[PDB]
Amino acid sequence: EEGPQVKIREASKDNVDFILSNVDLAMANSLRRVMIAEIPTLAIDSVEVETNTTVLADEFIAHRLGLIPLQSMDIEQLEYSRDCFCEDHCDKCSVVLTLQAFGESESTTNVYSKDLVIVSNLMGRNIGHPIIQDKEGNGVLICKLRKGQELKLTCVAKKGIAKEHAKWGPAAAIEFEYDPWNKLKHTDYWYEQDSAKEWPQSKNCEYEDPPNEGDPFDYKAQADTFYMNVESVGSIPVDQVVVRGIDTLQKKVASILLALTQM
Amino acid sequence: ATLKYICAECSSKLSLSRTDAVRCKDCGHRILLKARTKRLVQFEAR
Amino acid sequence: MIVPVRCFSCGKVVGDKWESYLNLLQEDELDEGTALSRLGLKRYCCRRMILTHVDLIEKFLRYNP
Amino acid sequence: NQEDSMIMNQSSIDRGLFRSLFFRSYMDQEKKYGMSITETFEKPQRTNTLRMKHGTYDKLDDDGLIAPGVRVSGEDVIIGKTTPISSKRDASTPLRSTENGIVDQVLVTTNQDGLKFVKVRVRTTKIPQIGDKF
Amino acid sequence: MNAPDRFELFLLGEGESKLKIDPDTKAPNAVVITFEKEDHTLGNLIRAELLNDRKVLFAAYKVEHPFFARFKLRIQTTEGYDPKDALKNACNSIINKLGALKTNFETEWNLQTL
Ligand SMILES: [Zn+2]
Ligand SMILES: [Zn+2]
Ligand SMILES: [Zn+2]
Repeated sequence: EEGPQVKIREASKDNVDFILSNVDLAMANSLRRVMIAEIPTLAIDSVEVETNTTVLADEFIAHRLGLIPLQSMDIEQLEYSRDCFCEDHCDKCSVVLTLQAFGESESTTNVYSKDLVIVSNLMGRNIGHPIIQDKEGNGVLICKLRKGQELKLTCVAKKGIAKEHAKWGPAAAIEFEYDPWNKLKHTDYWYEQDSAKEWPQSKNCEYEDPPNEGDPFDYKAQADTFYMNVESVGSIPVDQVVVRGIDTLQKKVASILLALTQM
Repeated sequence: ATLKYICAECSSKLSLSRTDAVRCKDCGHRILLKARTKRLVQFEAR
Repeated sequence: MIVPVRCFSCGKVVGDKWESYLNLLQEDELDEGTALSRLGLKRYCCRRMILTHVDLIEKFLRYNP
Repeated sequence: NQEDSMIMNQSSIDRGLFRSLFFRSYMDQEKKYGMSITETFEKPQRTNTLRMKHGTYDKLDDDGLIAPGVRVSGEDVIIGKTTPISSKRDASTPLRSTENGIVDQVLVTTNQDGLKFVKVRVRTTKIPQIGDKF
Repeated sequence: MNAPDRFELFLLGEGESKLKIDPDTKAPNAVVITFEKEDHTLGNLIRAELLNDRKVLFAAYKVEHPFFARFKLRIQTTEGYDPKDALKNACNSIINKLGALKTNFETEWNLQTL
């Protein structure tokens, strides 16, 4: 089908290794940035501390709380509180989580992301459930407690983008390479005796034909074939990090087209 | 549970008028820490 | 003072991996580098996160109050 | 990042890189001398006084002290005290004009002389900003 | 303390408008477009597409200061061709490329196993 082309090399719940051909580098990169910064997610944006006899500071705990990945599957059915007509927050624009933990045992008591309890009405939307990729099913150690120790708090998880705070990135590293053979001459290699001998060969070199020494420089050539690998934090499935990345970018171009109309 | 002052030594919840000096009831230590508010503190998880 | 959630550089969740790492070291008697790799901590930014972490919380939990 | 500047990653700062806690303890005692003349830890009002700071005294409880967990900023009076002038004279302690944070721990004890003496610990979390040194 | 709110990166202020079109003073058929609350993501992508147009004589973007989200786009077109129309086609071309990609990735994804 028509323009840009995709070829999936590897795929799992956590990653997609794919080849993006018949595309401009401006597009490949704009797409790359959108997956990092602009795909909406759900994360803890407010913590009310009832009890903290823990060894860690309120704001230190509150910080890590925001860093816990939360289900963001059905995120477009949730409003940004700023657009929501409620006073403050509500089920149309937020998810409410509860955290009550006490040191019952003489041995150390660990507090996990599995211990947050959804207290608001999710209205059948797949949202707010802490992401657990742990084998023991605990996921994310928030805190540790001693005997008399207690932590009682309430969380308001809201919709947002990494551009506002990194906690909202469905993100994780985006492996990105083009022209593994430097045929384009986009980089001048630093060497001592031999750049070829001194620079390790890219795994992507198998997927491309070597330049061949008896050939003059291809001055007219342009980059089109981007070897990418998108890693997912958990909040959104990999296919979605890319699909919503495409969708978001498409959307923000449409807002320009609509802006031209308005004036 | 009208918490005013906790003992720094034994974690005993207690309280007394400025006419009852410092000290702890059933510990005797003169340390004492003030009780956390009930006002409740709100944080942005950033 | 407790495993950071997420690697500072890339954002990979690391806060769920600490206990598993200690077990890999102790129970399985593995080396730190293979322990890190078994956890799926492939890049060095994610590797420094865990290998370099100092868990002072254990020390703090020792104070009787 | 020229002439000794540096470019720091905001995203890694959001994840906690080089973030730190800051604590500041403020101290006070009820007087130095006076057989009948003793300073008092209390929340001061009128009583002719007028030598007040304000900086709202409004975060103080009846003992003249703020409870741990209250947010303090500006010149909010953190310890309320009066000198008996024979009516009251203000001896209250404001939070450092430029500082802000949450009251962390409030210690009420006695000195070897039998002096009601207090220590107030305030807590700020400092996140890496533009003119910060590394 | 003197830090702006992070929403100021992507949220328009009261008084601010997305696009602000100014006629260029230095050349005929040239226009300068200030894009508010947008960075390199939109700027690079648009500038690149405008160069793909044979009736586009000039296309460049710049983000004058990193502190502010805004960028400026300069378009010069062929006599008869309006810069706003050139920006329009560039946008639709991007949208049609993005649409094509979404489907092509979705098709590929479905063939996968894991
Ligand atoms: Zn609402
Ligand atoms: Zn006691
Ligand atoms: Zn990393």
